[PDB]
Amino acid sequence: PQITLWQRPLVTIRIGGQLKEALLDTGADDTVLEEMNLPGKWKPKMIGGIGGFIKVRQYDQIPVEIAGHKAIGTVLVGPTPVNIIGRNLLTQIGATLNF
Amino acid sequence: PQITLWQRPLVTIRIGGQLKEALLDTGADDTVLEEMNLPGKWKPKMIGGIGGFIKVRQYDQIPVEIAGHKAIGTVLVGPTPVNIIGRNLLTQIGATLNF
Amino acid sequence: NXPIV
Repeated sequence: PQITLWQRPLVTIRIGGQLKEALLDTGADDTVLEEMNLPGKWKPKMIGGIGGFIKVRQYDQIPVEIAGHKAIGTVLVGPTPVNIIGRNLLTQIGATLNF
Repeated sequence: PQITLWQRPLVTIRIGGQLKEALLDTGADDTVLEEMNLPGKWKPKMIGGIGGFIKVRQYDQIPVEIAGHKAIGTVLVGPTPVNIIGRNLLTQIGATLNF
Repeated sequence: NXPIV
């Protein structure tokens, strides 16, 4: 699909058997989701945003379905204003910016 | 052009006569540039994201050229680690997300 | 990682 940017590029994703809304974020290196329980062991990590650094839980090799497209990678869980799908997963589904 | 996401989507922009490298960000509502003394009236504003909020100065109707594509709009200037071109300017250059 | 709200 082709997505215009008049509205936030929010799409439905499936993760851990649950449905969630996430922003397709080209300005994010990583994928960060709001606090939720995910199967598997997690490692403490710190990432930076516009307002500073936050502590997150790092989950590896997690399958995520983005608008029907499959991806399996690192997912971070922590205090974020919105769920974001970063470049680590966007590259897996072949997402590109065009103009 | 078509931009892949293997690396951060950084491109050259021109604002206030200066050439800069900025991140094309679909996850940014606004365009935020690192500290620079632009002439003109501005209004104080607060924007947030991961880590919290930061204070920025809002400048309106500023001409910005993104990869040869002209645009004009609101630009925020504050203590940001990177220059970010948000949706307010991306829509003007007909930028879309494709996968 | 820049949302910007």
